[PDB]
Amino acid sequence: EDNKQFFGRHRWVIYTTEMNGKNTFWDVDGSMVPPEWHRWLHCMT
Amino acid sequence: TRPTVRPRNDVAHKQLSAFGEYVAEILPKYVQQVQVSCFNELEICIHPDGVIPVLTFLRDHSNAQFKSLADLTAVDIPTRQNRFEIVYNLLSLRFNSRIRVKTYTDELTPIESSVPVYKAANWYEREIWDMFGVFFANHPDLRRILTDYGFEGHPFRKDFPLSGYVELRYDDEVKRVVAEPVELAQEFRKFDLNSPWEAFPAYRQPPE
Amino acid sequence: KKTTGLVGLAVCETPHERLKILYTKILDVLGHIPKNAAYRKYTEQITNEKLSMVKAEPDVKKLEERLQGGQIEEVILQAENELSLARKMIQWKPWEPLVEEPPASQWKWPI
Amino acid sequence: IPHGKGGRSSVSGIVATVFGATGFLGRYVVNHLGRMGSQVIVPHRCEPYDTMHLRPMGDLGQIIFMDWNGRDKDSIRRAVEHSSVVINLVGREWETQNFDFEDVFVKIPQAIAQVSKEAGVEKFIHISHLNADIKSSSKYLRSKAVGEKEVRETFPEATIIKPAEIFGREDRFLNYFANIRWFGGVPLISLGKKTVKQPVYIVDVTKGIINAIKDPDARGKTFAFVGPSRYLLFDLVQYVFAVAHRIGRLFEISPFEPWTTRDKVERIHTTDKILPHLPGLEDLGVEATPLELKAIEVLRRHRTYRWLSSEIEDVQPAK
Amino acid sequence: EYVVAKLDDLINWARRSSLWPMTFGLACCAVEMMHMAAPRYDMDRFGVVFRASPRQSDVMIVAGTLTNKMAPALRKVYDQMPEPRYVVSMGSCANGGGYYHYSYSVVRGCDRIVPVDIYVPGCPPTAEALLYGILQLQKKIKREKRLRIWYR
Amino acid sequence: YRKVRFVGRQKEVNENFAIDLIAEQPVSQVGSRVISCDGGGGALGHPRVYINLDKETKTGTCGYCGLQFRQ
Amino acid sequence: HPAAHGVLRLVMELSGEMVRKCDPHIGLLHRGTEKLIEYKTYLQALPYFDRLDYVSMMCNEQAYSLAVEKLLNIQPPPRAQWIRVLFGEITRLLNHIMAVTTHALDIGAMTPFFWMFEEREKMFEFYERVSGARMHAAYVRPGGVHQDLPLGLMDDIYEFSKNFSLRIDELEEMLTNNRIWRNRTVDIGIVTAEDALNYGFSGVMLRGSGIQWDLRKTQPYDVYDQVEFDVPIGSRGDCYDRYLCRVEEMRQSIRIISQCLNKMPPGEIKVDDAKVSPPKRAEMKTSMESLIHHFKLYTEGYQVPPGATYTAIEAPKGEFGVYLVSDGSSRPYRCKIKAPGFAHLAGLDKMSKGHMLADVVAIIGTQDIVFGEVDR
Amino acid sequence: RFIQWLRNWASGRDLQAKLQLRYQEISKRTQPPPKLPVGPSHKLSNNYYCTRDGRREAMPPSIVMSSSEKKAVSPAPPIKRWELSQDEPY
Amino acid sequence: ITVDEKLDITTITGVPEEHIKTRKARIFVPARNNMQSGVNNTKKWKMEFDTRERWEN
Amino acid sequence: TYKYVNLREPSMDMKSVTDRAAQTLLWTELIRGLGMTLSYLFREPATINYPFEKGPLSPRFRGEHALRRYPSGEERCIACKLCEAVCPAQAITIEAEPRADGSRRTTRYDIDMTKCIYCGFCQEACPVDAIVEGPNFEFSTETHEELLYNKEKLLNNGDKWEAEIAANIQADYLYR
Amino acid sequence: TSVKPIFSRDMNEAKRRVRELYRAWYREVPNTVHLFQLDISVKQGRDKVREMFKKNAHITDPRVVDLLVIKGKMELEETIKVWKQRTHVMRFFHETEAPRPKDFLSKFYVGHDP
Ligand SMILES: NC(=O)c1ccc[n+]([C@@H]2O[C@H](COP(=O)([O-])OP(=O)(O)OC[C@H]3O[C@@H](n4cnc5c(N)ncnc54)[C@H](OP(=O)(O)O)[C@@H]3O)[C@@H](O)[C@H]2O)c1
Ligand code: SF4
Ligand code: SF4
Ligand code: SF4
Ligand SMILES: [Zn+2]
Repeated sequence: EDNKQFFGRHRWVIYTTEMNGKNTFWDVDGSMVPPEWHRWLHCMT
Repeated sequence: TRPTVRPRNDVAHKQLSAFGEYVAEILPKYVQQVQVSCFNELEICIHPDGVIPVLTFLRDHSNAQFKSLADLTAVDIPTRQNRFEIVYNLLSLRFNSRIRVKTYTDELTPIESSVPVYKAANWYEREIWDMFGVFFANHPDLRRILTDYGFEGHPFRKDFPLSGYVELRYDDEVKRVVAEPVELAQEFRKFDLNSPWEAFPAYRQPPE
Repeated sequence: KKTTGLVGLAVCETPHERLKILYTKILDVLGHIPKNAAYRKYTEQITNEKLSMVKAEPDVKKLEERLQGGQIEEVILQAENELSLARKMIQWKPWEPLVEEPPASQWKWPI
Repeated sequence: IPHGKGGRSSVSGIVATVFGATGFLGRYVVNHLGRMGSQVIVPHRCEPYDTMHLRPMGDLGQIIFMDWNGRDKDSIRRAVEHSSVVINLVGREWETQNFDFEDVFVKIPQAIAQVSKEAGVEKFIHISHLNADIKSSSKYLRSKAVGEKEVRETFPEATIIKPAEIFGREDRFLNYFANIRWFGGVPLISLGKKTVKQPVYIVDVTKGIINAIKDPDARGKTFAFVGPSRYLLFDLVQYVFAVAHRIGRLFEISPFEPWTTRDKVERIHTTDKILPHLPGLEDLGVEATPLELKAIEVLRRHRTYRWLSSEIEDVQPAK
Repeated sequence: EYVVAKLDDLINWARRSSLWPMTFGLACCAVEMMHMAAPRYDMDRFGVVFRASPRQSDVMIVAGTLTNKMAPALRKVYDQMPEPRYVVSMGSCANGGGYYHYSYSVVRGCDRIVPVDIYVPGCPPTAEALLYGILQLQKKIKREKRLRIWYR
Repeated sequence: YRKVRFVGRQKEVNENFAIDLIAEQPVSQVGSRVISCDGGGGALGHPRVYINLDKETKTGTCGYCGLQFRQ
Repeated sequence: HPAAHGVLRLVMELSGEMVRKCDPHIGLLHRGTEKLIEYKTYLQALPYFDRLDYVSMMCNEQAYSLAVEKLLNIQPPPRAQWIRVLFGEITRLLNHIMAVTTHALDIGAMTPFFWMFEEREKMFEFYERVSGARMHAAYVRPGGVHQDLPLGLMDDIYEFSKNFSLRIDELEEMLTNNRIWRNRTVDIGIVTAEDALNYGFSGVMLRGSGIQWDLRKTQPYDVYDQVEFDVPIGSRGDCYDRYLCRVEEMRQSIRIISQCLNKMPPGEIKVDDAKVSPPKRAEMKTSMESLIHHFKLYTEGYQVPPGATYTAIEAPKGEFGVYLVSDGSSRPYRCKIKAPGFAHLAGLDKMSKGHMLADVVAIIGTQDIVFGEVDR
Repeated sequence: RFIQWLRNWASGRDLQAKLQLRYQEISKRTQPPPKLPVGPSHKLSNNYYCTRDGRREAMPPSIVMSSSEKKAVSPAPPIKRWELSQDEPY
Repeated sequence: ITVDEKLDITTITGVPEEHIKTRKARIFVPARNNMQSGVNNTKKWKMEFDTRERWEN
Repeated sequence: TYKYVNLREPSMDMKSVTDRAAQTLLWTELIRGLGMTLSYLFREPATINYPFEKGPLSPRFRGEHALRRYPSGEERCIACKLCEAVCPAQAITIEAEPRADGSRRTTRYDIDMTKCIYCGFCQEACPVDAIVEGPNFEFSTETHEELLYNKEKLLNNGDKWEAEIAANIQADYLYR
Repeated sequence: TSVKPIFSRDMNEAKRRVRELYRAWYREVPNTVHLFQLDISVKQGRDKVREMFKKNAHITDPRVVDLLVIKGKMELEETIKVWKQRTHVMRFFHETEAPRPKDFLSKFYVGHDP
């Protein structure tokens, strides 16, 4: 979470490797997130 | 009565009462009923022979200009012994007032078109032909607007069931895009919402 | 002035005597309509109150008040086309009594 | 069991299973089964994209896709378990550089005459050709006769079909001609002796099946498809140039899908108008279509407007 | 082999490096696509340039609502597109027609005309569930044309 | 006849059931005549209904509440 | 392609280079609208007015709710009127961003499209925070606003609307004193006569050419008399001086927003008498009389007395009128919509003759034609 | 810096109303639990239906229709003209 | 004028397809869903058509 | 009232014509106009980097559907038939049955995700507070045979999160 | 019958009007067969027209015949010009649609009383 010097691009995430049967790093679909950061990544609270 | 109830005024309820009193007094060949709407609007029933003159009386005058045609529409009504209902609507730009012209009709009886009086009703009259089948006489260009090239139902009337007859599809049997009989994948349930006890006592029909 | 307000009209040219011709141009026609109509009974009344205010007083601006047309070129056009109504008013006969009453149950709305 | 109109979105009882169904013959069948509406389980070999033009035929949940190699047993024993009929049209033209081509018409129609037969299917159907004869022709034309004979051992009642030669819309038979804009037009072989065969129209062969698919009582009674009116001449090749006025392959090109400097030049001129005691098309009614009505359509080269059609043939003799 | 199936790690990467969409902006899902070309969730320069001509495009995007009087003009335009063509329908009216599913003048579904790959649901999908839609289309490209000519 | 649509599709179905997950509740006891159950917390859950608990052998889970309620 | 992104097939028997005959074809998006409202109730058929334009969201449903309150004899409560103006005069900063950008994209200027939509996304944020959703919000009801707007939006409209007059100070330097765009638009499509009123036009392509009139200060809506502003007029009768209404109305809409933040009375939102509004969720959950008016107001609708009506508001390109015949029960009779595009586009055939073909694409952008609204 | 005043020699100069609100003066959240009152005749002993009556109003009053020195009265007094709005009318 | 009096029975055709001779209509007075007791549901003659098959999708 | 725009004559003297004839001929406009207003490229671009960064939303957002349940499970639905009577698009398809314990429940529950016009009329008609428009726009399946929802999809889709949903409704039930 | 007619008066101007437009359609069969690039035989297009006019010969009334004229007069706008893109014309020739039984015993196997 950035230094409060942005908005919209101030909550960036990183993916790593193979959540539940994926490739190394060359398949990131964006639906891998846990259903708790939906309350956070989308700036909803 | 209270808050959250519309306040009326007797000013416009008296002026629009008094104004259109003498639209039945000075053309009593055509006008056969005039009634005042409770929300300060005017309706005036006109025999379909007076389709052109009572517009033409209004169209230019010193006391009632009504130079803007806002809305031409049409309503169909079964059980009337004369089906449809043509409703004209005009705007007094000098005076800020409204008046509606309600002319009844039938299917086969033509109506003299209001093309020469207002050139606004060119497209408002090709349309009504497509949607009901009223044949407006001597129209300078009568055509097929808002429908496909294959409809023969005039669909906005009560005899055309909601989904059509001609549900379309594609096939590779040659190359074409071809019609079919209608084939739904759900019933379109028809609910029943008309509840008894006759909640409105003022508008009550005569007993018989 | 050079702008007549409403574009499509033109300042050409003379007020105060272009009008008073066109009122009395209609008054000759207004006498012809066979007098039992209420149409003559009102239309004679609206032109006389007009012209008695019109003829003949400066300014151009003062004629705009007390005769509630728009600007002066458009005040011409309120009376210019009432002539074109008037000669049509002889042709059909609004003053005759009523024809072809609808069949006694048509204007009864809640079915 | 059936219900309602058979226009679309009905049930119609049958649950087919149509193998192949990507080529010119197999595709046009499934179009008429995606109308009356039925679980037409179509499996395909190795083609995800090349079958995409097949999906607006099955309404919603009518068709279903599976992958299968063909030589392995259970890959064709998994789709044949829930079925009513199953028809076969698998095969190709020339021997490939991976397969063997011999038992592909012997073991592979038998690999789906395996426990498929046992599991409870009925009305299993194979195909034939009007020229496949065990006399010494050809490497493809015979060894189809092995498939006429060596696969007949299992399923002693099939109604194997024996259609005529086909002219159609996207075919290869007639289209092998008029694609010979080339350094010369060489006929086979500068002679008009036995030309021509019976070019039956592809809508009739796909109408014969769907009248046989609930006939009933057509099992074991093999059929042979009548052609047009009536025989034809060598004038055909002149008639093709009369009105013409002179999938999943690769990424750039497939370097070998050839015109086959082999048996293929004589795989079509061996005619053998076979037994007229076969029942075989009109009793599988009702269909009888000429050539001179449907000849304008599929022949299409660079004039594209002006045809001025008057070219015809008498019968020809031995009519 | 290892020689041939390596080559579709380029061609099936070249085919997904630059898609050129035609769009059919017909109704309200036109505008909520134009905000994706607006530089907030900027559509271009994440791989995929915006609109071109019907002769040059790869992957068309149907939006809006297909009536009867647009049904032949769709299928004609679908023909001119090249061989590696794909169809995406956005909008909840190219999925079975939103509402107006029961009124006479709507082709009920837009799969009944063309074969469509990725369905995206929502009255207007928020240009946020459409980048997730096309990033499903790039993940669809894991196919190969090798091991087809090299198997059979 | 119907089971071919999930050949190689794993047939995703529910795992827990609430057909009977009522019974693991320690059914509440009060020693009174009528009790309220706006169950699930205030301003959420089903509306407040008053149940008579005098008989064999429980309130009746309110009609809404599901949870076995008694004295 | 995109002359309105794939609609409007028109035939042009062009006289050499000039057009002199032009007759378009509509009906490529017809959908069967007015047939289909007869089979719904009043509250249930409300989100098919929101989809009747595209870009006006709260300007439609402002002229449906006001056309049903008349039939009911109910006024909205006082806070419910200063919400409708804060939205009904914030969609007039959306319908005028599009008419001055996509017009200038058909002509060929690239950036002011991108320069404004990057800024426009600060304002589709504001729908989501109040209603719940992105564009089509079912928010206005026939008894006022659905629910209250959250704690906020007055430190966020105020930060926004104090910095919009610089963004509209960019288009003045892009377009107005620009020469090439002035050359593309002067004295083009001059329909100015009283055939430009015989055709029954609504606003701009009126008042931008002559006749000063609009239905916001010659008729009332709401508590809307209590604001002050002026109505921009045009001098000559062409596109460049009906362009300049749309630039000038956006400056005057900032004045009606800044006058609206100061005046909102705290109070209720829904109409109180509960035969029209549903009650609170914390009210239908304790008392008994609240379900019978929550349940039965969702199986059947209201009961509205019979008799026709008509109305008109000032939609940001014209009018929006409803002729809503109600029979007397929960499902209405005919509901005829009046929208522009019947007036604004029947009067193109007069407007186009004499000029080039490349003048014709310059004409159409100034009427701000939005289809699905030619479904009138 | 040199890239700062180059933006001040071109297109005016703002530096305060930047396009992105990504910087400061951006509102974070809101704290309190909201409470909303119910005012217009919600209470008892006077506030009461049959005085509240938001419906049940009569039919449109018809005027004399089928089955006197009138001064030709207009529907309304005509529209008086407008001002010219002294902010910057030209 | 040209009012051309005569008498000929008005019958229209062309608009539906084949459902003229296949379907007999039915005019009835609806009668009071008996679980309640309000009689506003009466007082209007209606018509209603035949019912046909409803299979399962 | 009024306002007049583009109603002004030129000055037409000796001085200001050279002010205008410096414009047409030597371009005092069109460089001072738009060789400077454009560049002005020196601002920071505002691009959401989508697979990692995501955009702002609001706790009343509309999206994927769900069916909640009580503390320890009861399948909060009671099949009272209102969420199906005010769908404007007639998506919901409920068929109840008296379940064996005595409390009534659903058997089949079907929501099309294509006829779903995304009102929020199911969300607010429910008395027992069950069916909730949940805040996740994750979608984009590849077959029309899939977007038809059953009952036992929605519960799975409604118990993949309830930490997401119940944080939203507790913030927002105070208004409605 | 107190209603003015459309075009005709009584049975004679009408039944020369309907014979007028038949000579238009008989002329404008072999034009559209190449104006749309459709490949059938030209005698098919003439058979459909002489089929279509015999359909309506049960009329005993004027201004009903005149109503059918207006529909028949209108189609020569679209058909003689190019407004139907090859597909709205070919709907008169039901090539795709399966044959109906129209005999009693074949209905009884398939279909619950159509
Ligand atoms: N009755 C006639 O007049 C006639 C004429 C010519 C040929 N035939 C034969 O009758 C059938 C008609 O087929 P067609 O006209 O549509 O042409 P086709 O190109 O042979 O299509 C038949 C399908 O079989 C597939 N295929 C080839 N080898 C296969 C294998 N080992 N396993 C699985 N599939 C294989 C082919 O490619 P894919 O594997 O990619 O699917 C093709 O899709 C064929 O068997 C053909 O050889 C008949
Ligand atoms: S239903 Fe959806 S796709 Fe159709 S117009 Fe409305 S928002 Fe657009
Ligand atoms: S959520 Fe409410 S409306 Fe929907 S089925 Fe359950 S109880 Fe009925
Ligand atoms: S969002 Fe609206 S249309 Fe969709 S299922 Fe819920 S109530 Fe029905
Ligand atoms: Zn409880």
